[PDB]
Amino acid sequence: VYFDLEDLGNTTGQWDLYGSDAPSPYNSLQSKFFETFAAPFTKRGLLLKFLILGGGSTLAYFSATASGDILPIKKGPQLPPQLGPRLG
Amino acid sequence: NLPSLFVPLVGLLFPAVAMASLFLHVEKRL
Amino acid sequence: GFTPPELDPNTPSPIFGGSTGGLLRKAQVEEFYVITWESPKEQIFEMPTGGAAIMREGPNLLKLARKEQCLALGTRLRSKYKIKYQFYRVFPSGEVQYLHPKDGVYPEKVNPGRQGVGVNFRSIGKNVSPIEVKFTGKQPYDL
Amino acid sequence: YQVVQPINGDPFIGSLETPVTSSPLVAWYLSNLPGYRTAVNPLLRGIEVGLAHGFLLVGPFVKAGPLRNTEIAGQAGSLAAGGLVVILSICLTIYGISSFNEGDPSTAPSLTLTGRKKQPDQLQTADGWAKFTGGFFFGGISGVIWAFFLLYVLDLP
Amino acid sequence: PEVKILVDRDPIKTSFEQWAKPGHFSRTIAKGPDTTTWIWNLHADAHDFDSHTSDLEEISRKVFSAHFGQLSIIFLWLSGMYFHGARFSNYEAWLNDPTHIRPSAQVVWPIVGQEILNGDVGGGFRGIQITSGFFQIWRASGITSELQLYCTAIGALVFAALMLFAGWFHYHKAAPKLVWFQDVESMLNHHLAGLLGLGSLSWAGHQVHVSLPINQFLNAGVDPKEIPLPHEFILNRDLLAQLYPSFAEGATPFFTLNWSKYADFLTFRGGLDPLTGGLWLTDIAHHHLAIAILFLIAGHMYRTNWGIGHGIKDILEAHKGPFTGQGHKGLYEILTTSWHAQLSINLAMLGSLTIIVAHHMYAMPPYPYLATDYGTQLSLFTHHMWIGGFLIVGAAAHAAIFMVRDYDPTTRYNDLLDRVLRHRDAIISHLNWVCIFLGFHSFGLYIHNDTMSALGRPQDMFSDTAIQLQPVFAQWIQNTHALAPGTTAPGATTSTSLTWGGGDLVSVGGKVALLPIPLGTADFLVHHIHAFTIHVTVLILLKGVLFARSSRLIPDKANLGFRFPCDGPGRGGTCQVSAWDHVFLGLFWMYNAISVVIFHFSWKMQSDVWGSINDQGVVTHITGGNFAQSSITINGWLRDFLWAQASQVIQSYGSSLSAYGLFFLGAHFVWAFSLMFLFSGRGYWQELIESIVWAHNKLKVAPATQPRALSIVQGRAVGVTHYLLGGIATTWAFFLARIIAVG
Amino acid sequence: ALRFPRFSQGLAQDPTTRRIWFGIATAHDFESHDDITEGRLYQNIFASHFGQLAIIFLWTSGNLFHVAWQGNFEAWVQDPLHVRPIAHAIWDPHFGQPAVEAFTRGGALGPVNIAYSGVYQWWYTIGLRTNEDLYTGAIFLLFLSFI
Amino acid sequence: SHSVKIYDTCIGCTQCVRACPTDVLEMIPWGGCKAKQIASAPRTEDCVGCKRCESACPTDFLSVRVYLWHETTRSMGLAY
Ligand code: CLA
Ligand code: CLA
Ligand code: CLA
Ligand code: CLA
Ligand code: CLA
Ligand code: CLA
Ligand code: CLA
Ligand SMILES: CC1=C(C/C=C(\C)CCC[C@H](C)CCC[C@H](C)CCCC(C)C)C(=O)c2ccccc2C1=O
Ligand code: SF4
Ligand code: SF4
Repeated sequence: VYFDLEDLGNTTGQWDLYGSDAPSPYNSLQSKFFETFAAPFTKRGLLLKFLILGGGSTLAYFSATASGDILPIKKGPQLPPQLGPRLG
Repeated sequence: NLPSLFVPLVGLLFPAVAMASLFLHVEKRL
Repeated sequence: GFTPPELDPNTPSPIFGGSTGGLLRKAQVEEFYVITWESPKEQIFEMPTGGAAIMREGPNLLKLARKEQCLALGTRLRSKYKIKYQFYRVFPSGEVQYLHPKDGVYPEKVNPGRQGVGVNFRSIGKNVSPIEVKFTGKQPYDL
Repeated sequence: YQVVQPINGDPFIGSLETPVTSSPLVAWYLSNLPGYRTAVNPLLRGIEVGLAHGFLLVGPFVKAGPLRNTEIAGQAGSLAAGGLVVILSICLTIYGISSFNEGDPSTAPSLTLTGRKKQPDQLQTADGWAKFTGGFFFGGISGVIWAFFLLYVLDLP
Repeated sequence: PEVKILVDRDPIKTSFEQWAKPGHFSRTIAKGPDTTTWIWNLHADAHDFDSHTSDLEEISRKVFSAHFGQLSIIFLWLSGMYFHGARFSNYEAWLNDPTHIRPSAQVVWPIVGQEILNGDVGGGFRGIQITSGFFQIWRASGITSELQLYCTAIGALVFAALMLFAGWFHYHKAAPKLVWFQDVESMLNHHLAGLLGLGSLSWAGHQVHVSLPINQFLNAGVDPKEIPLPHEFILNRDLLAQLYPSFAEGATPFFTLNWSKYADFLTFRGGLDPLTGGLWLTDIAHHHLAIAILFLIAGHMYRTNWGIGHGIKDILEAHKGPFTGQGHKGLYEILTTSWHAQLSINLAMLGSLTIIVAHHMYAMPPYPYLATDYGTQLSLFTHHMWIGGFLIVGAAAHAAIFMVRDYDPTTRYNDLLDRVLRHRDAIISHLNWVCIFLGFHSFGLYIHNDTMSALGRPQDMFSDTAIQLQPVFAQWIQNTHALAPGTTAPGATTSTSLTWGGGDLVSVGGKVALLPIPLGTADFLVHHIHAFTIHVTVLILLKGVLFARSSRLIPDKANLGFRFPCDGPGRGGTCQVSAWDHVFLGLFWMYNAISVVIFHFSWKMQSDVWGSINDQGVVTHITGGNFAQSSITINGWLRDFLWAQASQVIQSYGSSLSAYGLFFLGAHFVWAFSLMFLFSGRGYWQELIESIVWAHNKLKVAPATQPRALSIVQGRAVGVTHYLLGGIATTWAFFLARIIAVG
Repeated sequence: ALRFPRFSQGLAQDPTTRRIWFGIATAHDFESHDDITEGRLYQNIFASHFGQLAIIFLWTSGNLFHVAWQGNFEAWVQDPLHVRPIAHAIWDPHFGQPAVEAFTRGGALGPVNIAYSGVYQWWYTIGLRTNEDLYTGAIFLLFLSFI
Repeated sequence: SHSVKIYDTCIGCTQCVRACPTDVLEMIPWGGCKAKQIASAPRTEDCVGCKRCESACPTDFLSVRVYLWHETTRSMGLAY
């Protein structure tokens, strides 16, 4: 039935509409490849520290070692400075 | 040279760490 | 003494094609409500959530998401049609809680088995100034 | 005969069944996406989602970024895509930290559209989501690297 | 079952007794005022007929007489227009030099120095330049002397009298019956063939006898006083044959089917007449003839009393599919019971039609010397746009009213409407997402361009010179239009409009009339802005309509009425949940859409079309083609459009345009005045009026009608009314000053 | 308590997003927080005053530091009416080359903003003359913010 | 949940209970007024705060008072 005080998951529609529940289509060897090389990244706390610090240091490297050919802010002004309305 | 290190450190890394840490504290339960 | 009717599952529900105003995850993990009524015949009635539904003849059961939806539908069942109605609350555990009509008598009709709750015995303007309840967990109306 | 029917035969659940929702092509295709493979190690599903999204993100950043016309460094704009994967891997990580606790079970449905009992998807578990973030990150950076690895004999490089 | 005339005799007595009783129509208002709120309600419920009674017949008769009163007022307005053209105008001087004379039909009295507004308009006339375009209409019709305008004004006054009398008659005397109003088939038959068909035929008959010959003589340069009277073309057909030879036959090719002879004055040449700048009058007369035939045929679809014909009920019921259930069954009973449903449909369609008129009249100037009167054209376009927008908002309002008051599935059910209600959530969520996507992908591009131009990166903008977003589809469509004459339109001699066909620039009197309109990245961005604003307006109004009865927040919203403030501070807060407040917000958003539309029109016309043409063919536009580079930026719209073109209105003091300079600031004032109401609530104002009442009662001068602050709904109504008035009048003054000075 | 905000149980037990907003907007309303007393009220006010003073000292300290580092104070003393004082330096990677060109003024090497607070005239009138004097005042105020 | 209180100025017209859309008010017997009945708020956990009861009280000043307090899922009117 649709209203059953026993199982309220079926009464309130707590179903899996598009869940397959089938076995893995990913063959072996391939999965073990990813399960051993993506293994240290599956500690959410360690991944969080690794992402923040690693990403921040990566950003700090590419920002501290920027180039004038890439960023106009590092190239600086190439023209002689202008003259203010009255002052320098 | 120092702006090339501290400007991203306060406009990118600092808000990233601040928003993530405040998110964890606000959503935390006891 | 009054005994509330227990909620009987497998009770027929009105004919309806379905609408987007129905239950959500709140019904799955938080709570939902169920209103029941008798009705004499097959009729059409406006749904408090969407369009129109066909009220089945004989016992009817209708599950809604909010309590206000139940009382609003019940009030229309009592006005347009002449139908008595009850509704309950259902927790995800399967427990059922009877709500209205609490005494079996409608709340607008005085009933001798009722106790006072939150009834202050003074004029509304006789409350105290907020300074007299400062640094306490009190309010000038809780007393 | 009508096409639109209530969601799984229940009219009082807030949804409907339409060719967009309930159709053999849509049902099969969604049931075969890695996010809906409720019986597979979430690390692998993360690898696939990460590989697909990291590969896709390189295109817009390279072709629309600031260095797009400076072909000396525009191809390296995949770094921006890689940085977003890093940021998204943080968003994914911080999400699971707040959503699921260590000892908490799965919050996924333990039922089927036909009523039979089912084993809940381990993705809505703390360790399952951690594997998905780790898989999405590994596949993500791998998708960005593999996309940048290709560059030539394409009409929009 | 047999369509026939049905009226009642003397249903309501004619007396002044109910004149002297304010609020007689309402049962609560008739007791007189206890507080001042009464005074407002009397005007708010003055035209709410279906709330005064529940009898559909009384309502229908009231509506009929109200229509007659409206027609009387419109005829009085037209009488005033023609009379001012005859008595206080320089139309005879504009008729001799239409390219130099400014059209004027209002002269002010000299009392407090306002005679400065009587500016030099040419032809020895001091007055106010008019932009309504009545001069162009009167010239196209063939009117020459002030006497004909006098006679037209007198006829319009007589017709206003007739309409007023008929309004009194069909309510107090022979008042029609309900079934008479409900004979929809007969009514649509008479409106398609009798009203529109015979009307188009009558106008085509006038155009082939008066407009064409008199306008030929006007184009030839003949003096209007030396032009023969129109009726002289109906007596001596030699006069008509000397201009159009086919009139020498005498309706013989029409009956013998040799219609190819009539191609002299019934042509399909298209484009514009290069002497006047308007569409070829022969083409317009041929058009009205074709429209007359089409409508005279269409007025026979619906059955009445002779078996043949359709019944709309069957046509509706027969249209049901697998997605919509038994759709359309029940709609015939709905649309023959609810006035508000018909009003919603007709307001929507008439407003969209007014917008279509606004486009078609600028792209295909129908009247002679209209295309070069830049003031008249801009004013006509903007006015019709505003009319259409308001009417569509009203369509939304009355749809919601029907939902609240006339909808009932237990009596008059319809499957389509019920299915729409059963997924209003999906509809509104999808429209919401579309609106967000369009807001990002139109205005966000403007913000991108502003931030790139400010950072010294003009190549990282979205421009015709940088990242291009060409409207390829519209360009290809206008190109296909350009090549249609002679291919997919062999009878057409030139293009449908001049904005299509490449080349073929028409100019009149040193000013350009029309030329091919460019379409670039700016046009793309602006069109997407228009789509986005239209979508958000539709979202507001439709969401108000669909959720008028019930919602997850308030499941009994229909009981609260169509027009109610809120339902309390609870549930987090329930302010502006009524459908009325949805119309209230849709007003602001319709304003926000139409304003951008008309600003687009103004800048485009002043940049890429309107201007001065040389003797050798050098065209310099009013603004130097600055639309492509300046309008792709918000700062460009602020600087190169507002700041630059508001000069005329902020410099008009001391000239005949100083009234526009005054209205500019006055409309600014009332617009900001609305913000007091829109930002505040009536509780504070009532608490202030309390102390003011203390002050009054201290001096024995407090009124019996206890003062009360405006209602919440009235607060919002006043706010939106003043906001709209201020904004629209500001743009009105700005546009008129700018285009009359630089035109 | 149990979660944010720890000072309001009714806000913490809010199941909606309203919990966060009202937790921020009521952080300094000490009298409405749970289990507040007259002692805790005056004491939190006292410490908030010290924190404010620390904010003010740190803010002025930073102003001195940038005027002494990227500013014009030493050059401005020589020409008080012909030198545009410098607030700080601009380092925005979104700048185009012309943005770097047009913003390089006041006699600096990179793009700079022209200070419009009047601290140059203020500091010159009170006796500060060299960038070294501004560095000394910044350290003292940084130390004052510390105490 | 929102707090609701009934003061003894109540005349017992049962109007607050009729206007309540979530069945929070009740009519209990009393000896103070003529109708032998006063109002009470035993189910403020379902109270939404619409103040539809205060809009219907004929007492001056009001005899029903709704003091909006700590918001809950029930008091916010959420169906989700
Ligand atoms: C409230 C005072 C203040 C203010 C408003 C600023 C503002 C600014 N500083 Mg600065 N700074 C300050 C004090 C201040 N600073 C102090 C006391 C020092 C040490 C002497 C520095 C050293 C410094 C350097 C080396 C640089 C800047 C730079 C900048 C600019 C870029 C933003 C940035 O990098 O963040 C500021 C970065 C810092 C390291 C300063 C934070 C450290 C001090 C002790 C403040 C304490 C922070 C604390 C953890 C949280 C404070 C609480 C709250 C008040 C914010 C910016 C306009 C960069 C620039 O020039 O842009 C082109 C740059 O290169 N600052
Ligand atoms: C307030 C601090 C701040 C800073 C320091 C930057 C800095 C930068 N922005 Mg950004 N931006 C900001 C705020 C900021 N932005 C805000 C608030 C907005 C919203 C309006 C934007 C919106 C914005 C847009 C739309 C774009 C930028 C772009 C850029 C880059 C252009 C310069 C360049 O070509 O470098 C080099 C260009 C590269 C592609 C190299 C990328 C640099 C590496 C990959 C960084 C590595 C990230 C690291 C691993 C993880 C970082 C997060 C971590 C701290 C958690 C630059 C590095 C542009 C861009 O990113 O180019 C695609 C651009 O498209 N910004
Ligand atoms: C341009 C906008 C605007 C204007 C004109 C006003 C005007 C006024 N405000 Mg107001 N206010 C505004 C915006 C505005 N506000 C906004 C945005 C807010 C934030 C919500 C407020 C919030 C606010 C508060 C809280 C209060 C006021 C008050 C007042 C009144 C002060 C009394 C006074 O100065 O004498 C009169 C000044 C005038 C400008 C009146 C001009 C209109 C004259 C009478 C026109 C004459 C009529 C003429 C015949 C035209 C014919 C019209 C025809 C159609 C009939 C005054 C009428 C205070 C008040 O009520 O005073 C007791 C009050 O407490 N305002
Ligand atoms: C050929 C027949 C005919 C014609 C010409 C009209 C014309 C008109 N009808 Mg009408 N109608 C007709 C038949 C006709 N109707 C039939 C058979 C029915 C069903 C029984 C209706 C029911 C109906 C309703 C319910 C309404 C109209 C309305 C209108 C007016 C619409 C406003 C407008 O378009 O302004 C244009 C103005 C003009 C075209 C000026 C010409 C007006 C002339 C003088 C009227 C002559 C037509 C009239 C039917 C002849 C009888 C009058 C005679 C006894 C003196 C319009 C003048 C609306 C209305 O009442 O407006 C006041 C409206 O509410 N009609
Ligand atoms: C043929 C078109 C048409 C018709 C017949 C109706 C008819 C009706 N409308 Mg409706 N409406 C329309 C178009 C129309 N509307 C449009 C285009 C809009 C969009 C703005 C609306 C929006 C609307 C709303 C929101 C409401 C109605 C309502 C009503 C009903 C009551 C009308 C009333 O008594 O108000 C009385 C009229 C007044 C009090 C006059 C108000 C003064 C105006 C607003 C400002 C005047 C400015 C003026 C144009 C220029 C300034 C001059 C000044 C300086 C002197 C009534 C049956 C009301 C209702 O209750 O529905 C049942 C309702 O609330 N309408
Ligand atoms: C300038 C004032 C303003 C603005 C910006 C908006 C903006 C918006 N309104 Mg609104 N409105 C306004 C005034 C305004 N309104 C007023 C005065 C009223 C009273 C009548 C209304 C009444 C109203 C209603 C009734 C509705 C809206 C809706 C909307 C949204 C439409 C969806 C959209 O366009 O997505 C796009 C977003 C924008 C166009 C805003 C600018 C976004 C920029 C360009 C992107 C920048 C992003 C950047 C990276 C930020 C990061 C920086 C970081 C460091 C913080 C939109 C966000 C509708 C809605 O809810 O959406 C469906 C709707 O229902 N409005
Ligand atoms: C020394 C001065 C002083 C002090 C000690 C206080 C102290 C207090 N005020 Mg108060 N106030 C002050 C001045 C002061 N005020 C002034 C000058 C005003 C006029 C603006 C107000 C108006 C005011 C109001 C209306 C209220 C208080 C309230 C309060 C109490 C609680 C404040 C709170 O916790 O909310 C926290 C405050 C915030 C979270 C600030 C957030 C809002 C800010 C303005 C947004 C920042 C602006 C913008 C985003 C930044 C720039 C934009 C960027 C792009 C550059 C508290 C005891 C509240 C109260 O408890 O009433 C009983 C109350 O409602 N104050
Ligand atoms: C100002 C304001 C008021 C007060 C506005 C009032 C009271 C308008 C009425 C003012 C007029 C001038 C009173 C009518 C005076 C009579 C015409 C008699 C005058 C005598 C002769 C001069 C004609 C509100 O009531 C209100 C309500 C809700 C939201 C915002 C507001 C709001 O902002
Ligand atoms: S505020 Fe509304 S829900 Fe609460 S007691 Fe009053 S009427 Fe009932
Ligand atoms: S509305 Fe007021 S007077 Fe009437 S029963 Fe309720 S509390 Fe008593």
